[PDB]
Amino acid sequence: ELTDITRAFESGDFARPNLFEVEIPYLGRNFSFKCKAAPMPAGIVEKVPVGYMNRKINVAGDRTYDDWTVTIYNDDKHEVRKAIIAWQAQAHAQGNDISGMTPADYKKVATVRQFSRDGKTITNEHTITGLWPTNVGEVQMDWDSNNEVETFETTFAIDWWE
Amino acid sequence: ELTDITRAFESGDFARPNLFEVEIPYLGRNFSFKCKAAPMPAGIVEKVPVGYMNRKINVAGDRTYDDWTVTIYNDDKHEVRKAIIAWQAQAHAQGNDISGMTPADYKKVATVRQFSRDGKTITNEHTITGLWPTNVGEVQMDWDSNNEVETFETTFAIDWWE
Amino acid sequence: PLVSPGIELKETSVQSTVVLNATGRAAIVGKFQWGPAYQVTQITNEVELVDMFGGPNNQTADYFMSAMNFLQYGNDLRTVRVVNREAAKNASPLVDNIEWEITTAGSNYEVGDKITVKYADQVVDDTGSVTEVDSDGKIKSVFIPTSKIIAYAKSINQYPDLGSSWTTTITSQSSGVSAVITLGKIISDSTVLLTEPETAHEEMTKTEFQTALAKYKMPGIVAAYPGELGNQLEIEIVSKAAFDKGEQLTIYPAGGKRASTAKAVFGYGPQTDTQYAIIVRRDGAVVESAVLSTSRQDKDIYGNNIFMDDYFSKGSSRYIFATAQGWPEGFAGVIRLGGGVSANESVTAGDLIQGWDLFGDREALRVNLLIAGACAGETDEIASTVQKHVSSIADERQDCLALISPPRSTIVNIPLTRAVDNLIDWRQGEGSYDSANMNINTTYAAIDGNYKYQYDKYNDVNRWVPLAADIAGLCARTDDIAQPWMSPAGYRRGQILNCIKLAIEPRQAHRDRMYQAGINPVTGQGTGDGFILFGDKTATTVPTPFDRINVRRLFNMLKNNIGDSSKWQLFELNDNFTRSSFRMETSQYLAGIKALGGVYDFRVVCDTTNNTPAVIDRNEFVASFYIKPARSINYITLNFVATATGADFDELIGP
Amino acid sequence: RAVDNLIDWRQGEGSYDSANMNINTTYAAIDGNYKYQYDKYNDVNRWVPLAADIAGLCARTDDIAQPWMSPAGYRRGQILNCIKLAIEPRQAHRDRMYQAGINPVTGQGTGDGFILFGD
Amino acid sequence: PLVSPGIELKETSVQSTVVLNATGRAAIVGKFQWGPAYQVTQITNEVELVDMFGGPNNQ
Amino acid sequence: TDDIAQPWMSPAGYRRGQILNCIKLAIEPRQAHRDRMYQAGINPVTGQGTGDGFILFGDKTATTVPTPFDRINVRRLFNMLKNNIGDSSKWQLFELNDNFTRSSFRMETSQYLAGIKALGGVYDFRVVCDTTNNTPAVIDRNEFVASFYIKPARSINYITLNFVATATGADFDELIGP
Amino acid sequence: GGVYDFRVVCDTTNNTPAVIDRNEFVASFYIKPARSINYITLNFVATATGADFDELIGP
Amino acid sequence: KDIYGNNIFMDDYFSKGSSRYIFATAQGWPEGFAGVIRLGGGVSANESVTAGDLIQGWD
Repeated sequence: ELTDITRAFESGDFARPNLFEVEIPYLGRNFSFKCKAAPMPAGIVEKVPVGYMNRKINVAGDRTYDDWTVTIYNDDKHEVRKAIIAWQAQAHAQGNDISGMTPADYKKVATVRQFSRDGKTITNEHTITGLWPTNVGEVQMDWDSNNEVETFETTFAIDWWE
Repeated sequence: ELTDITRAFESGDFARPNLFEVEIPYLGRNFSFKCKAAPMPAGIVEKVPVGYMNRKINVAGDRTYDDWTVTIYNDDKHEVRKAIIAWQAQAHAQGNDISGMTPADYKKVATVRQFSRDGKTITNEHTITGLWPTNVGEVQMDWDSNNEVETFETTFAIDWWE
Repeated sequence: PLVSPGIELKETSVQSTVVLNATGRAAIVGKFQWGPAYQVTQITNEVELVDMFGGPNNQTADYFMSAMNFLQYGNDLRTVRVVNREAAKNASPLVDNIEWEITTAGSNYEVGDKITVKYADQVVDDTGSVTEVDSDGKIKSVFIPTSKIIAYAKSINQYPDLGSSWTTTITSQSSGVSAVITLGKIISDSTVLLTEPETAHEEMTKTEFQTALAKYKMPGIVAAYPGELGNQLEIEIVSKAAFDKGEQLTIYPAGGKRASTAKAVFGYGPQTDTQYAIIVRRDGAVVESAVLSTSRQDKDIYGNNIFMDDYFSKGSSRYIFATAQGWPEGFAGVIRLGGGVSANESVTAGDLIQGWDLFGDREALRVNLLIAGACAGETDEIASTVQKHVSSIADERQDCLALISPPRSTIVNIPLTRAVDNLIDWRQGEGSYDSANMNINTTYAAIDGNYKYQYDKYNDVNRWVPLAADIAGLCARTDDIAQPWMSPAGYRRGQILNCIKLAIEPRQAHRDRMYQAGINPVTGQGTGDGFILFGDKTATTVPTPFDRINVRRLFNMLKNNIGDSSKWQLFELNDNFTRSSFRMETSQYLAGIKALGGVYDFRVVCDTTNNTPAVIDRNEFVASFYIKPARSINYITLNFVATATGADFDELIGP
Repeated sequence: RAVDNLIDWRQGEGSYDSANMNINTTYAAIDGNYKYQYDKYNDVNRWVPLAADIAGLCARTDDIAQPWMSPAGYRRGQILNCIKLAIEPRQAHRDRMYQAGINPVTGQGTGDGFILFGD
Repeated sequence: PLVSPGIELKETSVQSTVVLNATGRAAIVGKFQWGPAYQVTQITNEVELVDMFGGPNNQ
Repeated sequence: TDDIAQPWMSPAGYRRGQILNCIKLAIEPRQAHRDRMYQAGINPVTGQGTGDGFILFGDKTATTVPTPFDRINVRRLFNMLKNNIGDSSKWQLFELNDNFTRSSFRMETSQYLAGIKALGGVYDFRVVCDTTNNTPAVIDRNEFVASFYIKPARSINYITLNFVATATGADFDELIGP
Repeated sequence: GGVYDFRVVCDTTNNTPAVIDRNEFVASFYIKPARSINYITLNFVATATGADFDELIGP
Repeated sequence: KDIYGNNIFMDDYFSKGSSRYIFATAQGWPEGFAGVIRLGGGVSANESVTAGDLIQGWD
C-alpha cells in the first residue's frame, strides 16, 4: 500500500518552494530576476467565541491581512534600491520636503507565480492589490562580512490578494 | 444539548456590530461612505412609582428620547464638515448674522440600516425623523497626533425613530 | 415623453401597488387574457403580472385572483397560460378589409384614379383609389377606406357579410375600357395563431396567409400573443422616403390621413433605404419603438443585430411580432390591428391537462406547492377531472404538495345545512357528484374547505375566489417565520389576510363531519376581521404516518435536501470513504434539525450491515434514515370546577 | 411523441426504417438531446447538436481526474453554456431511452445547470 | 432498481441493525426456518444470519 | 465641474450648471419651442424656475446620425479615458511585445478603470489584451493591440410625476394595500 | 485506483518455440476495472414516539 | 369609469352594496330612455310570518 502516496501527486509532482518568481510592473522586467525570496501570502480569519451556559462555540470573525515581506539581491549601481526608495518617496517625501501624493498614485499591482518543474509552465498565480513599501530594510555593511552578495528585506503593505 | 445555541440564530447568524450604513438624503451618497460609527437608537420610557400602604408599584411614564451621536471620517477638502456646518447655519447663523430659518427648513429625515452577512441584503432599517446638528465636534489637531486619519463626532437632535 | 429634458406633471387614475417581498415559490396554470401560451414564465410581483398577462375580467378572474393572492405572500410564481388551439387567434392587419375581386381589368387607368362604392345604387363612399397599375393601365391593386362602408353595414344589420348590390364603379380623367371590381365579405375573422417566438417563423409564413398580405400590400406584422388586447394596438411604420420628406401618412384599413410624429419619438430617422422605423402605441400612449432592417444582416450602433426575423424571434418584443419574408417595398402606412380573440370560454379539459403536464418533470423545477385551485372556478366535471390529474403529478414526482378545492357550484349561496352535505358527497363521490367525484387518497394532496369573497381593485368589484391560493400562501410564507415542520394552522400564524367573508361558516357539529372526510376547515377568527386555516390533514383515507400536513412538509424538506447531498456520490466508488462521507454529512444536517426541534431523535444507518457485496456487484448504494417527527397540540381541554365557599384548597389540592 | 420518435430512430422502425440506426459497436456513444444556444457573432439564438459538449466533457475530465473517471454526475459533467434543451425526459421516459443505449442529458436538480446523466 | 441511473427515495418499515464487532468464536446447532441443512456455515453479523437462515417464529 | 464632481457628471441641471453673472438672455424658449430646438441638437439655456438664476438645461453633441457618443457627459467620459490610457500606453513604445509588456499594460489600465468603476463612471468594464488578438501576424509588423469594453453610466433626463386626486372614503388599504 | 488488481502474463507458458519460429511475440494482461455507484436508494422510515432506537436498532 | 377611476357599470354599482333605496340591472335596459318611474305593489306580508322564519333567522 506504500504506492498510495502517488495520490498526493496526481498533478505530476510536489510543489517546490524555490520554483517561483515575483512580477511588479512598476519596476520593469529586471526586478523579477532580482527578487530572492517572498512568502506566498497568509489568509487569516480570526475566530469569535460565543458563550452558552458554561461552554463556548466558535463563529467566523472578520478577515484581516498581514504585511508581505520580500528579500532582494542588490546590483553594483543600486538600480533596485534607488527605485524602491523613489517609490516610497511618493507615499511620504524622504529628505527635507513635507509632501506625499494621493493613494491612487503610490499604490501599485504585483503578481506572484509558481512554476511547474517544466520551467515553461505556470501552475499558480496570485495578484496582490495595492502594494506600497512601508519599510525598506537596512543593508548591514561591515568589513568582516566578507564572501556574501548584498541582500535586503522590504516589507510591503497589501489591501488583498487573488 | 450544547447545539441548542443554534436556536439563538435561526435567522442564519448573530447580528454584527459593524455591518451598518447611515443615509442622510440632504448630504448626498458620499456621506453614507464617510460615516464611521452610529448607535442604533435607545428607546426610553421612564417609570412612575405609585405608593400604597408602605410598598410601591410601578406604572408606565411618558416616552423620551436622547440625542443621536455619529462619528465621521473627514476628506482632504472637508466636503462633509463644510456641509454639516452649512446645515447648522440654517438653525442659527454662524458668524456675524443674527438669523435662522423656520423649523420646516432645517429639519431633515435620515435612515440607519444594518446588512446581513451577505452584503446585498438589508435586514433592519430605522428612519429617524427631524434630524438637525446641535453640536459639530472639534477636531483636536496636534503635531504629535501622527498616524491617524481625521475624525470628529457630531450630535444630532431627533424627534422620533421608526 | 417630452423630447427636451424637463419635468412633466400629469393627472390620471392608475393602480401603482406596493409589495411585501417575503420568500416563497409556487406553480399555477390558467386562462389569462394576454401573454405567452404553453410556455413556462416567472412572475415576481403584482405589476409584472399585470404587464405580462393583463388585468382580470369576467371569464378569467378566478385564475388572476388566485395568482395575485399567492403573489402577495411569496415572491416566485412559476406560471403557464393555456388557450384552445382551434379557437384562439392573434390580432392581424387584414381584419375589416373588404374582399375585393377583379372582374374586368380595364385599360389606360392610372394611380390615384377614383373607386366609387355603391349599394342599392346609393353612393356610400368614393374616396378610395386605384393604388397599382401595369403599363397597360389595367388595375392590379386598389385601396378602400372601409370605415365609411362599415357605418352603413353596421346600421343596415349586414356587417358580417355583404349583400348582392355592393358595386365599385372606377371613374377617372382617362380610361380605355371600364374596369369592374366585385366586393365579397368584410373579413372580420382572423388568419393566424402564434404562441411562442422560438417556433414562430413557419406559422407566420405559410403561403395562404402570405398571399393575402401580398394582395393587400400589407406588412407582415401581428400581435405577439393570442388575445383580445391586440385590437387596441396601432403601429406607425415609416421609411427614409417618408421620414425625410415629413409626409402625411395613410391609415389602414379604416382610411384617413395623418401627420407623422416619428421624428419627435426618436432622436433621428432610420438611417438607410433598407431600414423601417416602427412605433407601436396603445390607447394613444407609446409602448415600444425600434429601428429595424430587412437586409439579411444589419447592425445598430452598438453592433447588435436588427434584421427583422431575429429581433422578434430572440424574445425582445411583448406587443408585436413581424417578419421580413413578404415585406412591401418602401412602405410607410399606419396599421391598426384587428380581430384578435382569446376564446377563453371554450377552454376544455384537454387544455388544462396539457398545461399542467409542463410541470411534470421532477428534475427541471424545484417547486414546493402546486396551486391547482383556480380550476375550481369551472363546471363540476372540469374541476374534478383536472384536479384528480394534478394530484397524479404529485404522485409521479413524489417531492411536493398539491392543493385542491371544491368547485364554486358546491358552496356559493347554497344553505348551510345542504352545503356541507354536498361537500362531503363531492369528497367521497355520491349523489349527483358520482361522475364529478373526488376519490383521491394520496398523502401529497391537501383538500381546502371553503370559498372566499374578495375585492378586485382593477375592475373595482367584489367577486368570489377559490381559496387555494391563500392556503398555498400560508404554506410558503411560514418558511420565513418558522421552520417547515411548523404547521400552517393556528392563531399565532395562519391569518388569511385579505377577505370580506367566506361562503359558509362550519358550526362544530358540521366541522367534525368535514374533518373526518379529510377536508381542512377554514373559519372566521374568534372575533372581528380575522380568518384562519383551522386544521391539518392531507387527503389520505387509509391511515399512514404522513397524515398531517406538517409531517408531510417535514419529510419533503428532508428528501429535497438529502436527495441533493446524495447526488455528489453518483459515479463514486462504494468504498469505505464514500460511506463515511455520506454518514457524516447527513448526520451533521439532521443534528441541525434535532437542535431546532423538528425531530425528537434520528439514526443514520449506512455500512456493511446493508451495503453487503451482493449490493456492490450491481452498481448500487443504500442508506436508511430512521426519523421520529415532532408531535403537536391539536385538542385543548379546559376544566372549570365551581367549588364551594369553605372547602379550602389546602384540603382538596394540598400545596 | 419526441421520445417515441427517438427510440424508433435508434432501433430502425416507423418512418425511420431507411434513415435508421443499427450500430452495435462499443466504440460509439449515442447522445440524447439537442441544445439552444446564443451565437455571439450573428447575435442570434440557434439550435445546436449537443455532441460537441459531450466530447468536451470526455476531454476536459483528463485535466481534473484520470480517464477511468466517468464524465457523468453532478461534481463533474456540467454542460456550461445553454439556454434550454429540446426535451426534458421524465423518469418513465428516461428509463425507456437508457435501455436503448441513448445517454440522457437533463437539467440539473434546479437553476441554470445541465448535466450528462448516464453512461 | 430503476433502469436509468438516478436517486430513488422510498418509505417502508425495515430492520437495519448496527454491530459491535469484538472478536470471538463459538459453535451452535438448531432448527432454523431456511438455509442449508447438515452443512457447516459461517455467520459473522446479525444481517448475515437473517438473510442466510431467516427470521425467528414460534417454533 | 472637474473640481466639484468627476468628468462623467453632466454640466446640466439645478444642483450644478448655474451660469453665474447675467442680466437676461436674448430669448426664453417655451416648451413647444424647446422640444423643436433639442431635436436639432441645440442645447437650450434658460432662466431658472424663479429669480436671478440661469441654467444650461440639456446635453447633446452636434451629431445627427445616432451614435453611443451622443450626450456630452459620455463624450467627456471617453475623452477622460482616452487622455489617460493614451498616456499610460506611451511607456510601452519601443518595448518588446513579450509576455511582461502585455501583463504590465493589462494590470495598470485595469487598476485605473477599477477606480472609475468604484467612483461610478462606468457600471462595468473588460480589458482584453493577450494572444487572442496579439497573434504573431501582428508581432511581425511592429504592432501592439488592446481592446477596452466599457459601458458608461445612464442618467435621469425625463421626470414624470403623477398626482391622482382620489375621493374621500375609498381608502389606501383597499386601493394600494400597504 | 483505476483497476482493483492486474496480472501480466509473459513467459515460456505462452511464448513456446512454436511461436518463436514464425517471428511472433505474445503477452496477456488480465485486468479487473473499477466498479461505480449508479443507483442510490434512500429509505426514510417514519417511526413512532416511544419505540426507541436502543430497542429497535441497539447501538 | 367615473372621474376618480371607480367603476360605474350598472350591475356592479348596485351589487357591491352602495345603494339602500333601489337596485337595477343593465341586462334588458331600454335604449335612450328618459321616463320618470313610480314604483308600486311592494308588500312585506309581516302578519304571515311563521315559526320556520324566526327559526331560520336565529340560526
